Amino acid sequence: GLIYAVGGYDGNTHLNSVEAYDPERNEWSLVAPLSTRRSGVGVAVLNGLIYAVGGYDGNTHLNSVEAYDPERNEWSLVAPLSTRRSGVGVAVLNGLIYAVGGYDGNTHLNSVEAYDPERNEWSLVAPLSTRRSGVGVAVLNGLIYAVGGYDGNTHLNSVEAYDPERNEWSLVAPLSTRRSGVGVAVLNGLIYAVGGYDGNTHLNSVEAYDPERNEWSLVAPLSTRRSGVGVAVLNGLIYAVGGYDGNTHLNSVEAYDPERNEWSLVAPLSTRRSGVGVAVL
Repeated sequence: GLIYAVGGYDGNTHLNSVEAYDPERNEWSLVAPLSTRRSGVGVAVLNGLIYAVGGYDGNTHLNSVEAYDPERNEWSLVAPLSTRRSGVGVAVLNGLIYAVGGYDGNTHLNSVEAYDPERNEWSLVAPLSTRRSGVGVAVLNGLIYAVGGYDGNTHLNSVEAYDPERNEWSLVAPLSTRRSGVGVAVLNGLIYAVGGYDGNTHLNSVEAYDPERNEWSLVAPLSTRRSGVGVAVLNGLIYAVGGYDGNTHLNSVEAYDPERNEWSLVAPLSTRRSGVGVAVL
């Protein structure tokens, strides 16, 4: 019942701090810091732990992974990725965490690795058809979707879906707008692609994917343009946390109510954060 904002970049420093949002109090509070500063970090939740995967510490692209236990309020290192990855998308499906794409400092990645907590190890799985850093990843009805990103030359509107039973990625409907640094979350059978950057403009637009129709449709726009935004879903609302509007790194947070199809501002973060990972536990 808390949203965690993990790491990021405030415009001057890559962050190891972590803040947690309680919707009942509408406030953010600091919790235990990461061992390593991480922007462009992927974050996901599995079996009561939050995993902070990869990122960039200001000097090095990271292969390390840390796990947060809320009962102990501490982060511990777990198995490292095979490949350093910042701008990596992370999602959880059927007891595995998937690290999708990213950038290793030299190359934009099409590779994908899966973490099994029982074995505490990462294994490579099927690669994406297109290299993607700054990719948004979400899970819906047994498929993992890799949304947008940047392949080193082009900001992407394409979207691919992974079926673990087939261990393969297949293209699905493209976004209306190219988006890297896009936040993605799932609510009530739709995938939302929030903000991002199209190569020329930081975006306030938001699009929603219906798998039954295999199409994206525009929904209400954010009040503030946000790339490098973290997105998570809690109790029927989607939260867009931080990001960068082209001029300023943001501490603001907005919440989307699908019944009203509108975004409203909620409590701000204590620290401006773009390239922030967000998860709910």
